Amino acid sequence: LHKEPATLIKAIDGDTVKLMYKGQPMTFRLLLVDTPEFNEKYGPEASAFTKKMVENAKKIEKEFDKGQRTDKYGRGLAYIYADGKMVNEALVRQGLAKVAYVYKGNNTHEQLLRKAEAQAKKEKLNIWS
Ligand SMILES: Cc1cn([C@H]2C[C@H](OP(=O)(O)O)[C@@H](COP(=O)(O)O)O2)c(=O)[nH]c1=O
Ligand SMILES: [Ca+2]
Repeated sequence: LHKEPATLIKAIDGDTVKLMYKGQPMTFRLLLVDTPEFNEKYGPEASAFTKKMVENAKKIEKEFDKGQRTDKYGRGLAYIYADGKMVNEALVRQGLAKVAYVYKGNNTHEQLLRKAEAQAKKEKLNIWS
């Protein structure tokens, strides 16, 4: 896979952000993760983490996987990087998302994210507390 430029319109919640992609405003859903909804436990924290991570970055990039690039709701599906650091991975490592929605052919970073999740579990962080 490779990174390509992304243009942030605004953060939405733990695992969605609004990008301008080819001049279209689109919701993008982070691959391989699930954060709580905003009004569930750790939901405000996951939202705040993703929001600061993407807003405070000099640069965000996106990386499509090999399969579907949009879901059945018309959301973009990508890994998102902020100054080179994967948001999807950082959420799982901090126990603010579970690894989830793992579909064959869009699962390149599965093992990387499972490694982070196991460490968040070992440390009993957030969701795993
Ligand atoms: C992350 C992801 C979610 N989805 C779908 C699965 C769920 O559909 P169903 O709604 O039919 O249960 C939904 C979860 O999104 P959210 O976790 O954003 O609510 O989005 C995909 O189709 N592909 C994906 O890669
Ligand atoms: Ca979610």
